[PDB]
Amino acid sequence: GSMCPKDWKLFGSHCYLVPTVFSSASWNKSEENCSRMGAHLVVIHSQEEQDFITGILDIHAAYFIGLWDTGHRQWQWVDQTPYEESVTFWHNGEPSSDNEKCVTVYYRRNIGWGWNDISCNLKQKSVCQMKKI
Amino acid sequence: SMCPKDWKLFGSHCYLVPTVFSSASWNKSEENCSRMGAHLVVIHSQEEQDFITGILDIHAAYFIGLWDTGHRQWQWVDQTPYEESVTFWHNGEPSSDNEKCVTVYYRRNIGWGWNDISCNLKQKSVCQMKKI
Ligand SMILES: O=P([O-])([O-])O[C@@H]1[C@H](O[C@H]2O[C@H](CO)[C@@H](O)[C@H](O)[C@@H]2O)[C@H](O)[C@@H](O)[C@H](O)[C@H]1O[C@H]1O[C@H](CO)[C@@H](O)[C@H](O)[C@@H]1O
Ligand SMILES: O=P([O-])([O-])O[C@H]1[C@H](O)[C@@H](O)[C@H](O)[C@@H](O)[C@H]1O[C@H]1O[C@H](CO)[C@@H](O)[C@H](O)[C@@H]1O
Ligand SMILES: [Ca+2]
Ligand SMILES: [Ca+2]
Repeated sequence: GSMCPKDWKLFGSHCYLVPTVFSSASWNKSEENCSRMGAHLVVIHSQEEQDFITGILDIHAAYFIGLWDTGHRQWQWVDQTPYEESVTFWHNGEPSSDNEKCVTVYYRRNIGWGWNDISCNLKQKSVCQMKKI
Repeated sequence: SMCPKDWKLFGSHCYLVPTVFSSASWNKSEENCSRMGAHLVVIHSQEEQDFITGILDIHAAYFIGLWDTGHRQWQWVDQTPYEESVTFWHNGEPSSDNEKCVTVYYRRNIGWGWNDISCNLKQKSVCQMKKI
């Protein structure tokens, strides 16, 4: 049958969903909602994944991704796969603050999509991924 | 056939050195295997180590499905248990806390063994899947 659950979007080996009804939540609560679906906050390893994920988002909203600071700019993916500084999509001037331990993706007008470090406790939208069948 | 076209049978698994896909990072290599319904090789025996290395070029290094999730906390990409007593590290390996991804390569007059290297370095790779 289908490689993805109903209403999930296929790209590469993964299935993606923006949980629309789940209202804005903290990074921990967003990861927990992904987890309830057998998924994780998105783990963005490539330009192709950054482009696909941002293609299914609303340019007017900011979305938590599965990247967090375990120390002092020691970025870790929620699935613990390697973080590669050379393949990142930080907005200009980001990351900005050792007090901002979670990461969102949002659209800057006349620039495009990029990552921003933010307070883990701020409520944001999110995007989930899982392996396909 | 137990295995897809161009894949090689050993035990309950099919193995492939990807060709259309040139040298790549550990993450890109793992995604390339996953797109084929496969994963980077997970090595649970001497026989698997020998079969996998048997189908490689002694002049190249190949990513395997082993990486450090923290501080010498080695994990297989299929979540099967890491057993330090059934490993094939080269002498002096794993060498460095900043080398988080594992390659298998040939040392002249020694043979094949594992080396921790930087995850960002481009290497060849080997994929594994269950047979049909
Ligand atoms: O504009 P707000 O109030 O949302 O946030 C303030 C600005 O930072 C934001 O924008 C920059 C990009 O210009 C990002 O790097 C940053 O992550 C924020 O999204 C100001 O530029 C910044 O100097 C200021 O500190 C920041 O305040 C917010 O963040 C603080 C730390 O999380 C909170 O204590 C504060 O209440 C507020 O939420
Ligand atoms: O430039 P290289 O020789 O290919 O790699 C070196 C590496 O950058 C440096 O940090 C090491 O001190 C040096 O020995 C080289 O390391 C390679 O070889 C050792 C084994 O001899 C491996 O353990 C390393 O993972 C590198 O492959
Ligand atoms: Ca910031
Ligand atoms: Ca090494």
